[PDB]
Amino acid sequence: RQAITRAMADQARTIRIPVHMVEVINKLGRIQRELLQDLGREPTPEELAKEMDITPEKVLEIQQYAREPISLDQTIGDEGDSQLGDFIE
DNA sequence: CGAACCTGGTCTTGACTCCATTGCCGGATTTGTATTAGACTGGCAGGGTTGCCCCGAAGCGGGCG
Repeated sequence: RQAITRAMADQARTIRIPVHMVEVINKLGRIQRELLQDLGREPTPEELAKEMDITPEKVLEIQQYAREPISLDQTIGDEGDSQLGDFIE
């Protein structure tokens, strides 16, 4: 389980993210899931920073780092002839 | 016509001074590797549609008897 989790931390993302940032991102996701099931709504980021013993700007930095990239090979418009990369100035 | 002066770039020197360039050192943070001893031991997209090409039974006609 150690080697499988380490390989999932290494190779499962497009841009590479180190192990401790992956750990705190998964911690943030688990705590947000628990607070969503408990409170019933989406938690405030200051409440998340209160829960995770860190600062809300660090919470915002982690939420910025967690954003996976989107692909350029889908169809934006109704017709499939228009790919996504043909509307980027 | 001769002397004194004003002001033109022209150029040196002495002093100031100011800010980049390393450089060291101490600490903070950031990333990478090793380690956790009860037992645990073979999964899941997925099919459906359309069209065309390649091999097998089968008449079957010609060689065979």
